Amino acid sequence: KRFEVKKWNAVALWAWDIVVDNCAICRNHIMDLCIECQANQASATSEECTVAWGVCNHAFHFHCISRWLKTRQVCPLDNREWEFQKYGH
Amino acid sequence: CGCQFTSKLEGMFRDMSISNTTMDEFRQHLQATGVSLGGVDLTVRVLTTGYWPTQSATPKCNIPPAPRHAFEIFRRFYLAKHSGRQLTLQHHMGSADLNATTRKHILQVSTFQMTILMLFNNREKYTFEE
Amino acid sequence: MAAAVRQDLAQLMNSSGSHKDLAGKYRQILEKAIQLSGAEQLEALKAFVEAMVNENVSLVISRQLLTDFCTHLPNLPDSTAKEIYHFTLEKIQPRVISFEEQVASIRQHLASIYEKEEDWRNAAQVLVGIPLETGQKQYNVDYKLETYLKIARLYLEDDDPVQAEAYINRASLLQNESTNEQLQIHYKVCYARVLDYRRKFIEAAQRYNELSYKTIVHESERLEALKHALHCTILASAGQQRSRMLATLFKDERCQQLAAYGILEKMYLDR
Ligand SMILES: [Zn+2]
Ligand SMILES: [Zn+2]
Ligand SMILES: [Zn+2]
Repeated sequence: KRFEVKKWNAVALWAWDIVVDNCAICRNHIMDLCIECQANQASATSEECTVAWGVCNHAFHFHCISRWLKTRQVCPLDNREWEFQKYGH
Repeated sequence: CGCQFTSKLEGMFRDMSISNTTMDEFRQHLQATGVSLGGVDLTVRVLTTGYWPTQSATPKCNIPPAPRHAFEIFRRFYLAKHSGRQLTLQHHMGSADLNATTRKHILQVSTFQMTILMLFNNREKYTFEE
Repeated sequence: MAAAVRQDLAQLMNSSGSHKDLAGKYRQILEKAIQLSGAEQLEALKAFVEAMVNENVSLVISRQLLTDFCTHLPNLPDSTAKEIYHFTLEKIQPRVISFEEQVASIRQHLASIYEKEEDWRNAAQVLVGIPLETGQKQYNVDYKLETYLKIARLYLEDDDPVQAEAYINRASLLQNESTNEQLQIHYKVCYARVLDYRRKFIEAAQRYNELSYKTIVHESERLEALKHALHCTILASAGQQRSRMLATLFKDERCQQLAAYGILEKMYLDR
């Protein structure tokens, strides 16, 4: 051949995916509503119960983390202050 | 300045340290197992999306066959001994050293012209449509 | 005459010419191999697969002829063309990143054919192998939803729903992106089933009851979904949530038509 490649320095990005698991506050799942949505409210009409992503890349139900923010505000998996970087999956 | 905006930057250069340290493990695998023509000379880099933003769109162009084997080997290794995370390939990053051939002068393509030159090697006399 | 076909493929690989002429000549060779039968046809098609995956052959030449090879395959009965399905699936590996549409078609065909021979075990594993996560070939949200739904349904029939939970997981991830309502209805039925299987009888009854008051679902399927809701409610944990569902199920007149109508009637009225 006329042109042959010898060296290559590509950058391979990695991202934690399949982040399905469990909203550890509600202990039901990362999705499929929460304890405050399958045991508390019955109507569940015009409702949401999304996910809640923080700066430390942790994931919980929006309902579960918001209620947890009443007393404590320190993201019980660490001591980070848990900024709200995203909602939903 | 503070934490929130600045800590993201301090993680970018930290991931640059992550890249070479991850390659230190990769280099250890290179010392143990020899690589064939698909993998003659590779220095791949591993970064985290939590600090380094996407350039424009992370495109999905094709790959030349020799880099195809090299990326396949690295992806297979990363999915075997580093399970729990899958890699995404992109073209808007990196470089290359294209050995051309009166002497043998190695060119340089920044992972943009690799696809174009590879098609030329397969067959010359192309155009914008090709 | 498989050796002659292989020799023709090898000679055509080293030939130089326009892409259209090469594609036509290869297509004629493929048609001749299809006209064969028995082991001769199997070896001829195996050589055809080997030629397509060869590096020298152009990608456009490779991608379409493999697609055309795949299209003629369902015509051949359920037999010899399946050891080549495994052969072709493993063959696509150096260029598995180049194209995944043919791999997707083969896996979908293989899963359905495995589904024919009462095999939800191997059909699941084959269809798991799909790289839906990639997104390079941006599988339309329905297709990823359809594939994830099929794996979950296959994993439901043999009942190993440790992965089916993890597959109904990624199914709902893409679910709130899709458009097709019938696919959404088919999803909610499967999701309601998944709740019924694992331990979520009370949650399955809620999902079944929500799906019971639908219009596009067949009246027989609507009655069947409600019948599952009644069965799930009876089998659910006896508590406040179950009592409310029992009260709700004591309203449908199509509950009365069911044979278990007496069962919840004694249940809710207290006995
Ligand atoms: Zn929760
Ligand atoms: Zn909630
Ligand atoms: Zn945290």
